[PDB]
Amino acid sequence: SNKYLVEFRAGKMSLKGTTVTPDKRKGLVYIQQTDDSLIHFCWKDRTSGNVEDDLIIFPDDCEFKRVPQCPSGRVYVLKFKAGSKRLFFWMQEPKTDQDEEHCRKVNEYLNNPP
Amino acid sequence: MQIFVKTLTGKTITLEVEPSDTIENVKAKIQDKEGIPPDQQRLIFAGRQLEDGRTLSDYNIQKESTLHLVLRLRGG
Amino acid sequence: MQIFVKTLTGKTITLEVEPSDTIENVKAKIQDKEGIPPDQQRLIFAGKQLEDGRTLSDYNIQKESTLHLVLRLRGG
Repeated sequence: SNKYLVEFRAGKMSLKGTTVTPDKRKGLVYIQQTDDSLIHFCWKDRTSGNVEDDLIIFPDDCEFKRVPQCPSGRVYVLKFKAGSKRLFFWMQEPKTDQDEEHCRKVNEYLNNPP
Repeated sequence: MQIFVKTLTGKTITLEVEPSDTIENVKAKIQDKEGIPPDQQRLIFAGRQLEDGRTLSDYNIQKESTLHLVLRLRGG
Repeated sequence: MQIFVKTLTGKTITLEVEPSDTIENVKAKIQDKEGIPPDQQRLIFAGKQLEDGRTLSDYNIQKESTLHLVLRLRGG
């Protein structure tokens, strides 16, 4: 069924020096299971179609959650439960209505895959 | 209530907290007592990574519980 | 250097290793101390599954890091 398990519009952020900086580009976050059965959490630049981030994630490696204190209410973090590693994203879906459902789906497919 | 924080070097630190405290607060108490910057702290309880804006009660952490502290600044 | 290996049952084992050690060697140390056969061990660090022929330095694993151990074929 389809290619992606989950996809949604979102921008990424990068650490420049010691500063977390939102990347302004229109992006797509997605989860794909490849034929080796591994689960990939990816970010793709929509304009170029380049997949810039592609992380193999195993169950319980990480949690995707809203960053509450951002006035946008649309920043999410993929937090690696072991280590300090965090990847920040910002929802680019025009309506906020599905933000929490997208987040819920990320967690399901990373932490409970088939 | 007293809780225990076990680090990877076999040191365990005891903290006095309230269930109403946020994870951010806990991290600040650990910085205050052992000097580890909050940005380097990853706190684990019952196989969940604890998030800064939640409280200890959110996770059902009761007196004399042990949290695990992993540092690993950067990310491989 | 000391590293921590966290298992799915909430047990954490401490190991003494060198960055130059291979993943195969680490698995043998875990077998020696907890009895788990290397073929059942899956080691995870910074969301990567560790491969037997690489060394800890390949992955930038520094002192007091925590690796996660998942066992092939988990009960329940």
